[PDB]
Amino acid sequence: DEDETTALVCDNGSGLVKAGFAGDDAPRAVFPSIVGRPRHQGVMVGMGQKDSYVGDEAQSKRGILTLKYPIEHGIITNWDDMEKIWHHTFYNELRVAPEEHPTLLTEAPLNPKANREKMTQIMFETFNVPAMYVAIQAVLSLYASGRTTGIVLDSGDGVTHNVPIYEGYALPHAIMRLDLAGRDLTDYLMKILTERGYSFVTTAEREIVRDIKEKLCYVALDFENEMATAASSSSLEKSYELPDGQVITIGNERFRCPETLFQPSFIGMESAGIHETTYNSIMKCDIDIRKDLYANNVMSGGTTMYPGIADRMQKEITALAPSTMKIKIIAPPERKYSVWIGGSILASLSTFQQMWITKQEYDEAGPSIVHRKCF
Amino acid sequence: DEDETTALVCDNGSGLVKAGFAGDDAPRAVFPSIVGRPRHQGVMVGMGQKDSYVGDEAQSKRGILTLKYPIEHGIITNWDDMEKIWHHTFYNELRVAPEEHPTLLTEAPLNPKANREKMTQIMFETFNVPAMYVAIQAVLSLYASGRTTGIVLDSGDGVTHNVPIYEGYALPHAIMRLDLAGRDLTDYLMKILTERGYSFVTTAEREIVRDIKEKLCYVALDFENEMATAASSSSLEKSYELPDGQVITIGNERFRCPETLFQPSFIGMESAGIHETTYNSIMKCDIDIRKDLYANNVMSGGTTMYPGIADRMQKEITALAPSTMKIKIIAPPERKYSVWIGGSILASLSTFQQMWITKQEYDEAGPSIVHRKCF
Amino acid sequence: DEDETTALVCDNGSGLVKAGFAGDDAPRAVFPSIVGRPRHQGVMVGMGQKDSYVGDEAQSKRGILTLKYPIEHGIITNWDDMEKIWHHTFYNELRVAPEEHPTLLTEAPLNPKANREKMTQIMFETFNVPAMYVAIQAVLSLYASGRTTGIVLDSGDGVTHNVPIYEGYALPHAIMRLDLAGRDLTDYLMKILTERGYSFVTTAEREIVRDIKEKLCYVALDFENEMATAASSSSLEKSYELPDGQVITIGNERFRCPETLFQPSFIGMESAGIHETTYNSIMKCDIDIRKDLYANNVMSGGTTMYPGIADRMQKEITALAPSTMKIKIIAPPERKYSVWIGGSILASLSTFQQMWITKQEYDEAGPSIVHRKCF
Amino acid sequence: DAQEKLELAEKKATDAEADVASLNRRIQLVEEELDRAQERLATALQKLEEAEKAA
Ligand SMILES: Nc1ncnc2c1ncn2[C@@H]1O[C@H](COP(=O)(O)OP(=O)(O)O)[C@@H](O)[C@H]1O
Ligand SMILES: Nc1ncnc2c1ncn2[C@@H]1O[C@H](COP(=O)(O)OP(=O)(O)O)[C@@H](O)[C@H]1O
Ligand SMILES: Nc1ncnc2c1ncn2[C@@H]1O[C@H](COP(=O)(O)OP(=O)(O)O)[C@@H](O)[C@H]1O
Repeated sequence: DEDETTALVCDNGSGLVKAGFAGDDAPRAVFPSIVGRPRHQGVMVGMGQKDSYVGDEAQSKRGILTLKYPIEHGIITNWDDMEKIWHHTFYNELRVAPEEHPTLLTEAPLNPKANREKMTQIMFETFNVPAMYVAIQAVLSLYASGRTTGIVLDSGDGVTHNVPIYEGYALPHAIMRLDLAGRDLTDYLMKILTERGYSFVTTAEREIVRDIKEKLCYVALDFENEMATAASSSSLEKSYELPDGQVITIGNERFRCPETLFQPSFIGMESAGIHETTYNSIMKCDIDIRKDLYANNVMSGGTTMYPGIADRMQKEITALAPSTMKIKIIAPPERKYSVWIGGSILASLSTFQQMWITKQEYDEAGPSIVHRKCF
Repeated sequence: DEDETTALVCDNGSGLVKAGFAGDDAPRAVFPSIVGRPRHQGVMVGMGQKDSYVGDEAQSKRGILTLKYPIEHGIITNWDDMEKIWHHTFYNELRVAPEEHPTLLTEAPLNPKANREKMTQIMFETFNVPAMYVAIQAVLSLYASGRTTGIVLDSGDGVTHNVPIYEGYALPHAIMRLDLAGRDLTDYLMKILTERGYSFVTTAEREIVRDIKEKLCYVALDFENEMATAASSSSLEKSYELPDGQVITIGNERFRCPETLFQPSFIGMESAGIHETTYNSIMKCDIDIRKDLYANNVMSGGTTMYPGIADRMQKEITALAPSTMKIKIIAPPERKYSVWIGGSILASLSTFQQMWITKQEYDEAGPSIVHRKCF
Repeated sequence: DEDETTALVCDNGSGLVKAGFAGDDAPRAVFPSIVGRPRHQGVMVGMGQKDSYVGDEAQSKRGILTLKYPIEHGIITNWDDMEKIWHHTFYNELRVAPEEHPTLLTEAPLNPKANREKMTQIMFETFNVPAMYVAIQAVLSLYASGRTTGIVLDSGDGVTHNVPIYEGYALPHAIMRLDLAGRDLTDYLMKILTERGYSFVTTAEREIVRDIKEKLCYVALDFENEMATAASSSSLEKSYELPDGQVITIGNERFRCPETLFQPSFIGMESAGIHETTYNSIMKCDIDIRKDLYANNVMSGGTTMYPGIADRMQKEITALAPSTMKIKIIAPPERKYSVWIGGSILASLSTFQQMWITKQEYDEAGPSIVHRKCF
Repeated sequence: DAQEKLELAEKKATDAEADVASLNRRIQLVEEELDRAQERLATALQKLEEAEKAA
């Protein structure tokens, strides 16, 4: 339905896919990274029932479906399901497809090599894209934030990367890969809500919990004070209506789940916590770099939407950082949608038009070309 | 359990602690420089379980422990964990109580002063050792190798000190200290194994990668040609059995890891490599010294056990060195254990019996005495 | 912006380049003698970013650059980097094209011939300067300091030249060129700051140590008594602010480094120190010269900017000198700038206009003409 | 509209705050240069006392 001869952009994780076309400042639509399948045998005639559901179809019908997510902590392994997700995304809902447009897909800086190779290959071989470019989420996070310099706290669905860039250059030894993201926070909340008498086991139930979390949970500027009160009084509880007519209230659990980011030990993870990983991405860089990264701590990805996270992360780093120097967190409304936006910026910059793999070079070289042309 | 009041020698690196008694040709036991602590909540009652595990205990029970190293880049910062390691090392496994034996410890000449001062203080005040002596790795390496003259390039776990000695004399203006060591080579390997689909981020995983490195990696005498085929075919891969039944193979990662010794830029360090630092330590010595140091290039420390390292280092110096001069590398099987062996040699030399600090002088002066009596 | 074809004047060392116009009393701009190069891989695009940075550009962007200088111990070995430094110096900060202005460059009296020859060639062939004149740094120091007679003690970044002049004439047999300089002091200080626990091994760190030295260090008059208290109490320590907000305190290191000038053995140099070396230049001169040189020891260059240096040198020289004789040191505020200033003076004097190599004589003879026309 | 006015007011606050901070940086840079000018003045005056004393 679109007639603008621009690039297309998609951010694909273990939870959601943000997508639209390059040159704008927002995705046109956001789809779940889901291929749904019926988990029941139909009995009655005229009950519909699809063999497969894609994206929002899978999420909307989830009460009777098993929901599969193709991306594992940042890597696409089920490329067949991503092809279905991308077809729906582009052809059915965004109303624009790669066949007539160059396409940019994103990944984390240390994401296994197979991910960028398959993203490049599927757009060229199943979507017939005229050109490709696999982007680094850290690059996109700073473009969308108005920075060339800063720490990218790309807290996604399956992984948080924690990666510094200075004057447009990578500082890779200072990357603190962390196995804690929005999907793990959802799983933890399912377990602590089970402790409150509301067990959540199935994937439809996981989606209910993700909705509860996104609307009711927060990290808190001061965890211990919120905890002591919330664990002692109903005045700190918040109600949510479950899609069966039950009402669930959440007290200190409302923040204990989100707290996992600062205390990963809550889910059995071996990690110093998001504020120390942020601190180390700054501290492991050279001393004439450190000061600029402290002043430019940039949030991207989701989980950045928890109340108290932009104020808390600044508090936790300034408390570890030396005095006089100003420590600042950048946390715009483009929060969680900023990687897509950065993709739009990179794809459309004139300074990037020589970075695209055309369907010339690709056909002669094959998918290994991504390591010659992208990064 | 010993029948003579010989000195004890304990080589406390940032990696492992080699220890035994003076006068021998090997440590009697090797312990990791580790104190381990549980990162899980106990479930069962009456299970024993320690608050902390020491040395080989820390590795034996590591499945649920986070393992910390008290020594960072060669310097002790956690003296409490050092005391635990030493007590275990000396009293439980080596069976030598320091109270009845003088003790020799080892360190780089540019290792910050707190290291030699704190080690001296602990052996005199918590172990009641009758005497102490903190020895220098360059001295210890030349004794172990049968030399009085040469360059000691200790490519150990912590920091590389690169120190030239001629006719038993230090040539300190020619010391090139490099912030590159075996621990960083391991970290590089973990990131590139992540690129191949094997993500190792927790302690058990880190200790495993170190073991994989030790058995599978090699330097290559031509990085680019070796990579051209390692990156193209399985014929240059080597397998390793992971503790859980899974397997891993390593391709160009097998040599890219040790390559950081020749290319420190791989981990973000501003350096041309261990062969340039070796070259400069020879070159910065007087002109009548240079010829003897070229012919006596001594490899020491661990990582000297990567296949091809002894030969590549001779090639790299020969390529920088003037013609006519003979360039030669010394690389005995007493590699990685050379600092401990040098300690054994030195502690027992008649020429060294006047170098010991007794526990008289120690109390009159305090631990700062190490800077006047040892080095 | 000038209303006359005044000569351009530049004083180019291994440290910094001071530049301006003849007839002024200070340089118009000072640059480090540095061309910087990025040591990191660019990740973002449309970031600007140069292949190389020059002078202050190299310093401002130093957090990610390796910084190299073209001048070693007083001689330019990398003319390409000096060409870039001069182009920037002349066209961007001095706002002048040398094509319309004659240029005065400087070198030490015993500096290898290639320096003055290459400098002459580049200014005539790449800048098309109408004339050239390579000055004696000692001459320039004497004019700026108000003397015709004395020992020029430049003690610069490269070398200490120690050159006696009487009635405006060289006494070359008595020049004690010494390989003891400001760049060795920077190296020594970082080794002793390493002893204190602060590692300085990268370029940014090296330049920071240079800045620490310049602001915190001194020689004083009595090393042993100063050390007796500096080594015993924090009351003689001074804090230096590192760029990331952290601090380093420096104690007896504050003077142990500067002490190298009186004790060169601290950096492995076979020398009696600057006070004895100054004395020897006087002693190698005739007795009817010596009386005027003793009374006129004159400081120039740099490192002569250490507190207590003019007063300690007078004490140390008078202690070697014959009795009755008056020993005095001239140490003007025109310190560190006096060689450049002398360049401005020599160029503005009418007594110097016949000394220029014209761009006629130059092309007929070639750059070797400098050895017939300058000194 | 409340939300756009809010994004604009929040932006105004963000930019105004970016400037509260840029102003505080300039204020501290200038106050620091001022204190330093005053430290250097006190020093210049002390060194003036040394120069007058020298006189
Ligand atoms: N209101 C919110 N509260 C808490 N967490 C959130 C909120 N919004 C987003 N997040 C988390 O972030 C995830 C989506 O963010 P996003 O970074 O765009 O994922 P991706 O990079 O894979 O596209 C969700 O799974 C959710 O767990
Ligand atoms: N075959 C091998 N391959 C690669 N690295 C090795 C090998 N053997 C030892 N090293 C490494 O050398 C380091 C040991 O340092 P070491 O010199 O023994 O310190 P210390 O003298 O105090 O014992 C560890 O990082 C270890 O992994
Ligand atoms: N306060 C100071 N303390 C220590 N060293 C100094 C001080 N001031 C100048 N020097 C040193 O002197 C050198 C600069 O000398 P300079 O004469 O300006 O070089 P050039 O001869 O090329 O003009 C540098 O190494 C600088 O660090």
